[PDB]
Amino acid sequence: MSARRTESDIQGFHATPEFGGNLQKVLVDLIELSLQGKQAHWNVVGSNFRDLHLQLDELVDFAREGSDTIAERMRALDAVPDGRSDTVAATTTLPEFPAFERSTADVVDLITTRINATVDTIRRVHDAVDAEDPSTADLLDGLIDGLEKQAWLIRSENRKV
Amino acid sequence: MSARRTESDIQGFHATPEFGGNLQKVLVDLIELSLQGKQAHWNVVGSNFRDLHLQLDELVDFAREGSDTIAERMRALDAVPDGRSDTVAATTTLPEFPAFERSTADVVDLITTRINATVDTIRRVHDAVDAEDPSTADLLDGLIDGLEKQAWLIRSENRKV
Amino acid sequence: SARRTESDIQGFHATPEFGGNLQKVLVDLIELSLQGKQAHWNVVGSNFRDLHLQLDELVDFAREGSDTIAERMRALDAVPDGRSDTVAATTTLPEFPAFERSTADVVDLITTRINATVDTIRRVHDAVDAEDPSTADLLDGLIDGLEKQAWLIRSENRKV
Amino acid sequence: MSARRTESDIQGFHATPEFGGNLQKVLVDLIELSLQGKQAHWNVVGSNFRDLHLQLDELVDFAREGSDTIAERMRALDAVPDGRSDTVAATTTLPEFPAFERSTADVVDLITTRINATVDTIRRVHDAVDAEDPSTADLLDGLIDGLEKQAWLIRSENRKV
Amino acid sequence: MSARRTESDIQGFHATPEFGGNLQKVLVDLIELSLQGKQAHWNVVGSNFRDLHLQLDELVDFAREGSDTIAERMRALDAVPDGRSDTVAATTTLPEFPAFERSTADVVDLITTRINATVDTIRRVHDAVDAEDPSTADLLDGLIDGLEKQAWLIRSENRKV
Amino acid sequence: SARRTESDIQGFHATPEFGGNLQKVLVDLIELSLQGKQAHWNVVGSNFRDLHLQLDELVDFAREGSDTIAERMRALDAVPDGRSDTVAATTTLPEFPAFERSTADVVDLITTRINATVDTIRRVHDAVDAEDPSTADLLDGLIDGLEKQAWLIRSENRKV
Amino acid sequence: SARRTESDIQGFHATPEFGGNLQKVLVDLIELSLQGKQAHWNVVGSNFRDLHLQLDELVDFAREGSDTIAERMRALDAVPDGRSDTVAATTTLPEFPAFERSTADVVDLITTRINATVDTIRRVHDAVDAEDPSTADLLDGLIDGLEKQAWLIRSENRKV
Amino acid sequence: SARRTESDIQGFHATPEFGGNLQKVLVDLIELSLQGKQAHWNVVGSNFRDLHLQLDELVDFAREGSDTIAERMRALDAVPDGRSDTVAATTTLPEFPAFERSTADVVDLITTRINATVDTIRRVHDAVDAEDPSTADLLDGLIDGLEKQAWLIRSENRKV
Amino acid sequence: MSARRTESDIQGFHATPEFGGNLQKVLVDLIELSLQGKQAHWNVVGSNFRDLHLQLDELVDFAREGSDTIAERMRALDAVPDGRSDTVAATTTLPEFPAFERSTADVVDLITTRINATVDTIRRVHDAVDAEDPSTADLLDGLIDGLEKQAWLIRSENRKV
Amino acid sequence: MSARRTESDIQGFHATPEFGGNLQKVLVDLIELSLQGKQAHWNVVGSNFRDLHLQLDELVDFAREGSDTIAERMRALDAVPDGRSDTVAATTTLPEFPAFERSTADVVDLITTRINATVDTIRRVHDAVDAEDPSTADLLDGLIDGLEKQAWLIRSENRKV
Amino acid sequence: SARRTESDIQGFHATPEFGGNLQKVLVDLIELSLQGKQAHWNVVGSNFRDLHLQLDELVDFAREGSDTIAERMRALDAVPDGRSDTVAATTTLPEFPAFERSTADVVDLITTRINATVDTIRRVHDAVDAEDPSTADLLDGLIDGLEKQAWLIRSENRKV
Amino acid sequence: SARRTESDIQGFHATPEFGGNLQKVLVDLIELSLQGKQAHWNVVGSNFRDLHLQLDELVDFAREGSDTIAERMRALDAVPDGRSDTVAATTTLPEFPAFERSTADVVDLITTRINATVDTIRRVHDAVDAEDPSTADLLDGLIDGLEKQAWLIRSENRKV
Ligand SMILES: [Cl-]
Ligand SMILES: [Cl-]
Ligand SMILES: [Cl-]
Ligand SMILES: [Cl-]
Ligand SMILES: [Fe+2]
Ligand SMILES: [Fe+2]
Ligand SMILES: [Fe+2]
Ligand SMILES: [Fe+2]
Ligand SMILES: [Fe+2]
Ligand SMILES: [Fe+2]
Ligand SMILES: [Fe+2]
Ligand SMILES: [Fe+2]
Ligand SMILES: [Fe+2]
Ligand SMILES: [Fe+2]
Ligand SMILES: [Fe+2]
Ligand SMILES: [Fe+2]
Ligand SMILES: [Mg+2]
Ligand SMILES: [Mg+2]
Ligand SMILES: [Mg+2]
Ligand SMILES: [Mg+2]
Ligand SMILES: [Mg+2]
Ligand SMILES: [Mg+2]
Ligand SMILES: [Mg+2]
Ligand SMILES: [Mg+2]
Ligand SMILES: [Mg+2]
Ligand SMILES: [Mg+2]
Ligand SMILES: [Mg+2]
Ligand SMILES: [Mg+2]
Repeated sequence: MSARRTESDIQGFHATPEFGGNLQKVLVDLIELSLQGKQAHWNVVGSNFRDLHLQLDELVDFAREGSDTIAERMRALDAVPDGRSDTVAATTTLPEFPAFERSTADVVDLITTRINATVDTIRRVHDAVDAEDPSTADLLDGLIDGLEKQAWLIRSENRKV
Repeated sequence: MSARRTESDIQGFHATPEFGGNLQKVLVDLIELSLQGKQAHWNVVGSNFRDLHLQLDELVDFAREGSDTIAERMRALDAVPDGRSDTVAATTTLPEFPAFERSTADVVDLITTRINATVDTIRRVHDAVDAEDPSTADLLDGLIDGLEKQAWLIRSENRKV
Repeated sequence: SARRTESDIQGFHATPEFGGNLQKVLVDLIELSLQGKQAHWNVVGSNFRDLHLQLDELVDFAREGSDTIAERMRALDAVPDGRSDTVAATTTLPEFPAFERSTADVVDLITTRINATVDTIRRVHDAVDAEDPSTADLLDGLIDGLEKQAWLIRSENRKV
Repeated sequence: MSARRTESDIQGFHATPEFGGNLQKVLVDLIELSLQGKQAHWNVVGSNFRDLHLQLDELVDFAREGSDTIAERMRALDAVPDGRSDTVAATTTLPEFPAFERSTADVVDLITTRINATVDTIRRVHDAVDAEDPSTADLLDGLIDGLEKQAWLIRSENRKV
Repeated sequence: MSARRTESDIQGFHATPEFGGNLQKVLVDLIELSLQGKQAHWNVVGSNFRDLHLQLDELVDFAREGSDTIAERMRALDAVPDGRSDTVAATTTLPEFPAFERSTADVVDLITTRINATVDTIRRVHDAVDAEDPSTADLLDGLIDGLEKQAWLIRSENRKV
Repeated sequence: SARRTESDIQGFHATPEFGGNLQKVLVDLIELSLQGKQAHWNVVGSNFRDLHLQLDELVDFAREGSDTIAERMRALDAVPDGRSDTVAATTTLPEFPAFERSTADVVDLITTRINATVDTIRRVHDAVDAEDPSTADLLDGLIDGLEKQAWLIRSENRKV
Repeated sequence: SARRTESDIQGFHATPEFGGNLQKVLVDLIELSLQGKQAHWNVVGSNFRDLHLQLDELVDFAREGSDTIAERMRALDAVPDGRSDTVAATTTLPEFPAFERSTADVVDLITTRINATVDTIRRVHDAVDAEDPSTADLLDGLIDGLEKQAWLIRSENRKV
Repeated sequence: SARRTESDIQGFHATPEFGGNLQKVLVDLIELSLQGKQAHWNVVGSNFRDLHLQLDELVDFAREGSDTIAERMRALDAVPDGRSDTVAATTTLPEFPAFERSTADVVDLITTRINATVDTIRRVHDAVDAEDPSTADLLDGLIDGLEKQAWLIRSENRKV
Repeated sequence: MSARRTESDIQGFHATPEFGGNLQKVLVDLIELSLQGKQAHWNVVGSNFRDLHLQLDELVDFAREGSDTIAERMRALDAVPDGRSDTVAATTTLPEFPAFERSTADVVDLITTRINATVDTIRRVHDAVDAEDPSTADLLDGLIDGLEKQAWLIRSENRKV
Repeated sequence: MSARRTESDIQGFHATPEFGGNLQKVLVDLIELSLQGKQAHWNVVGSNFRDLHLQLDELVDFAREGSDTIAERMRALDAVPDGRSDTVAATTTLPEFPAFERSTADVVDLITTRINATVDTIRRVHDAVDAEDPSTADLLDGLIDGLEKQAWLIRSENRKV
Repeated sequence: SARRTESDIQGFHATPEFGGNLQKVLVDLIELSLQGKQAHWNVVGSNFRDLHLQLDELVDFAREGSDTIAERMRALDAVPDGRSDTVAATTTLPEFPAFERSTADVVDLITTRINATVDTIRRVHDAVDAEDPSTADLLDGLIDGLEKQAWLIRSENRKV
Repeated sequence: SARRTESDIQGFHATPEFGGNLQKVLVDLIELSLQGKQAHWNVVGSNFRDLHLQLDELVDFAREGSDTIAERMRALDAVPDGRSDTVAATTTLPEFPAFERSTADVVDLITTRINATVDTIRRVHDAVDAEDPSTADLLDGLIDGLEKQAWLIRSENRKV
């Protein structure tokens, strides 16, 4: 049948190249945050090492799930993610993480900055993504929420009051 | 009480008949997708049968949770879902699923089309739902995301590259 | 060596009549599932929560049941039809009403529909048993499970 | 780096005092709903006591997770929650819950009203929150959905049909 | 079209008084077995105490699950179980368990005999139950299997070469 | 250097009076378990499901209770008797009636049964405490759990 | 037969004084929970994460505690009052400050407030024990749990 | 009063014919398990992973099956033989070939193996049922599970 | 309203030196028991090896949980535990566990005696502990119950008829 | 930059025929052990039946996990396992398990001897395997540890004083 | 007493060469993880789902591996570098292509890249072993795990 | 045909030198466990909670370690001694001090204790490896886990 469509080939929602590009921006920063998070996780030393060591893993977990979500959202919308090391290094907006052992206080500031850069990328892209596909913008909202929570849980260590 | 409201009867948000109708459209297609998913799950044969057999169940799981979510969202907003077989058959927009055993390749195309029809119903209704109640549109966004992911995981089997 | 010679050993195949009997069971289990969910959402009134929850348990059982029967058909070279049009046209269950319904009414309605489903299974049981006792064993589980659901639901309306 | 930002101090999104105030409104009503939920949970008596006793705990669970989510969302955005008893009592919009044992029927009406007041606070604040930060409005949508579901699961007990 | 039945009061399967009485016989022996299993579990002493102590609890779990199953099957089929202590003591076919402590060797023989007696009751009513209701006989088959396995696990302690 | 030089250090032995006191608790816990299941099966009427479920929770608690008490007796070298004949002959709980009973009747009956069981524990509490505080602590656990079950069950019939 | 005659056996009822004592414990446990959550969100500075997490554990315990006490009141026919107005007006705990607070300050503040809560429980303990040792046993668990939380929190600020 | 007065109540003993019938089932289940693992390791080609995984599920089912049958024999005082020499000498299943095999070949080979195993169970079913319905019920479970595995495996090669 | 106290430094319950010394006595015997339980667990041989091997690990788990509980209760009450090996060896009241392999029968008697001794220490300090702090005495009650149950589970292997 | 290799077909480690034959020897004894362990598990009777019955299943689980590990290691290294019944019977070094029921004491000695033989095969090929592939030898080390632990847990039943 | 005198006992320290060797292993494990995820998202064609899933399992293993090696470096006073620039500049793995790729191609590509990763581990193995066998034991686990992944992936493309 | 014809195949026996070497490892693992709990209870000051928690993880690892070593000794028919007197008399670990200790002091003390324990394992490693590689593999596991704990603990005091 009464209301049954009779088409044999019904196509899905396809992302525009601009939309694909916007998600690619989010993906590389998520991946760069994950790699920097692990680097910090390994090389942090000094007062309250353990809390930071542990919290940094939780951040990485969240960042990894985020990258997988974004990349697979691209696939669903017929876009093609690039999460390769050369691409991430050449295109990330995140300030470089320093080499060697870094103190807990330094790591807190460094990582907070890098989380904030990552969230800023999502925020800058948010409205263009929403205008085309609110469902994908809803995924961005989850990323913003979780990442900004991580920033709070990490930065609070250095707060002097 | 200081700031306490003094009303004994405070009423909740009620859905308009248009809104109720829009959710009913989503519900029957979700249910029809679930029934067609099981039909495909049982009758698929041929190369890569198992992967498809398994993925089709995952689709059904998602579609069933979606229908329950939508129907109960209607109840919360004082609307009345109808998920009975006669209603679903008479009102679904999904193209009919064929009888008998179907090859893996045929099932992939058939189900992808039917997922896409279901998502299209949600997409067509999305803006009217959002305008009245953003919370319900947020539920739709979850459905769009999950269903379009299922389409990608299923259709990729037939992609020639 | 007692090893067999054949390179192609075939499995048990069901008769058309056998397939037809399981199809009868299948459509009534599916119908019961859909009616179960309908009642689950639309029940209101005294002791709403208990019935709301129990009906979800009835649906779970019915859905497991339909999958089991349809896949039994597949194992025996029969082809199940669980599509909405077929279910609607061939189910023996009394139609479940639309709209909100009282707990008391939902109890009576659902009990009747569970019983109709059990009746289908019971009336194909012997013919199924005669051909394949292992399938009849599957039917026995459904009879037990559904009749238990009937008891758990109908007891709400029992007086003294 | 090639695209790497060179800033050492990148700041996060900060909530305006208006935004902070709006979340504080949601927080105190969530907390007051939790406290009233427990009061009802303990003191409800009469026909269908158990179902209500159990459902009221589920409501409290949801309300508690909601308050923690909102308060921590404030922290992330550099706002400062106040969930202390004096503040909650002096600023909640929820009508007072009565003392002593109350019948199941009375508790159903009382709690439904109080859930509805809580949701109304979220709904009244929703658009201002969305305009500043869609991610936080997405959190509100989850609260609206869950709370309105609780209202349906509780109020249906008293529905005469 | 429509194969739909038109009756509004379709009745369930009702057991005959004889059938009910046969399941009642099974029920009381299963309960008696549970009580005796617990008695032995507490009061066994001697070589290999722990194994028998533990195995006896597994017997009791099986027997308890069994009695609940049979009792509820009675209820489903409109029969009325009597599992009260006075009835169990007055009607069980199981020989009494002796008082005070018993050796491991004696407990093995005693409990094995009581399992045998319990299975014997189930086997005695099996054909009559099967004739009326194959589904209930199937439940009996499970009890027979499970109980005879317990008998083997317990009795094998005393079997020599 | 602080090590004791006995080879056979004996443990705490319960007196036979203590054993009999725990024996009183044990039979009433077992009787409650048996009556709880009878109610669980045979309850019918308004709010069946809630009572059906709550009665199983009570039985779970009472079954754990009787195991704890019997094993506490064994730990202190007393010997429990939880056999059917003994339970029926020595329990202080009023007999549970035969046949199906309404939810309202089952609420009143079971509450009385729980209260009789708690009373037995309260009656022996101080004599048990005087000999062995640790055992009285176990009794305190039972008192708390049983009285909670009494409250959760009786509330169905309370009118305000 | 040792079976009792009564059809209506009543349970233990608490005195008004007893109910009042548990109410005192209830409001301080609730206050501690709310203050615990406040501190949990608003703590900042050195070793933030450890205290953030520990304070959530303190809240969990306090919430379990309040539910346990309030439901104990219900079991014994007493009526709990856990509403925000009542809690604010009748709690003995020093007010917890608004706004962000250093880890060191939060440690001192929360320790003091845990101790005030333990003090309430300790000062009603004997009067509760004299009437109902099973309730006093519940109080013992709270004393142990909260005093353990006090140790785990305060140790952050301990010097040498 | 209804209590039996024997001290040595004997249980149900299986006849030696029954034992041998279950012995036939046992060796084919064990052979299937061994051949299932060989296929699991040595399968290669298009859709390797699915078959690799499904073959392990089949082996799981067959391993549980042989334990169930051997222990059922023991329960009825029969004595199982699942030793390698016995299995190889008395199994009715066609030998599995050596070396790596394509997924298509493995599908055909394993399906034939499953079908031969089910045939053994179907051959002895009625003689087993005549002596002990409960054991035949176990056979029904095996028939259902094995034929399902046959369907899940063979479907990879079906062309429509 | 206000019943609020106004002190900013409310002190916790401090144990007397005598009380601390009494819990220290319990602690060392619990640790000694754990060490001896492990020794027996490794070194027992003979009839019914496995049961005792397994039961001894359950004893050790209980004793370890016990020592941690007592030690931490000391800390909570401002006392300082000493669970170091030298102290445990120099101050435990438990008779030494013999070296090398011991028969199952001997291990049963040996360990039972050592549990009895451990419980005896707890019973000796019980009243003095109860007089100062009923809450700590309650923890002792749990140790008494648990340890005496272990004693029964172990010793019953050697009890005859 | 760049240390990247430029080959498009990089080969994996291939085992020599001798290496493959050595793992095949381990495989058949592990399978034979599993089959014999199950035989004993079913057919053991007498004092301490239950413990041995249970311990034998733990042996079988270990041996089964072992054979799968060795077989798959063969596959990874391009060798081809033969775990067929005829091959296992014709090539195993394990002495045959006797038929029918055996006493607990006999099963202990019999199974201990068969574990010893299985470990002996693994120890005989260990150095030759280590010389070619240390990673496979490491897998052998795990089998040696696990099997010799099982031997101790089983054999200790028969060890006296 | 056999107790040592020192108040400061130092742990095993790795040589610069040792640290360098583990760094080589680290960057290739990280590269493999990133390439694994790339393939996981971008694979299309026949048997997509199996490879999609297996590649996620390869990534899980590689990520556990890199964490293990980097933390082993930290334990031995070496300093890991897992940053994207360093990984890209110093990895020995052939570059994985951008864009969609067929299952067959992804199988070949990933197998080659797994093998390149295993080769790095194998070529530092002896030098690592000579200095610290416990670290070489960790390398053995990676060799086993990755070579198992290579088998599970490459078997899709194997003919006859 | 390949079957061995001995009836008493003996297993691998450890030499007494090997046994004593594992005995050295065992006492230091037990001492570490005991000292770990002392630190766990008595640590106070800045970052108490982290150290309190990490010290329990170390004890968990060391307790599992000593069980593994003692049971490995038993497997090879050696006989362990983990009694208090033996441990105190033969351990090589420096005595842990009495009384409360600051987190900083506890970090230094425990790290030294871990390092002394690892040193014992490293000292006996090659003699153990020469007789039985499988046991040396167990030692490798201990070395890895203990040194990781050393790194996770010491890092609290590291200044850069
Ligand atoms: Cl933590
Ligand atoms: Cl899969
Ligand atoms: Cl419920
Ligand atoms: Cl066991
Ligand atoms: Fe993924
Ligand atoms: Fe639902
Ligand atoms: Fe299925
Ligand atoms: Fe939180
Ligand atoms: Fe039940
Ligand atoms: Fe027990
Ligand atoms: Fe509660
Ligand atoms: Fe088994
Ligand atoms: Fe602890
Ligand atoms: Fe496998
Ligand atoms: Fe890590
Ligand atoms: Fe152990
Ligand atoms: Mg910390
Ligand atoms: Mg959302
Ligand atoms: Mg949104
Ligand atoms: Mg596949
Ligand atoms: Mg049957
Ligand atoms: Mg059956
Ligand atoms: Mg209810
Ligand atoms: Mg035993
Ligand atoms: Mg007490
Ligand atoms: Mg207590
Ligand atoms: Mg090694
Ligand atoms: Mg290793």
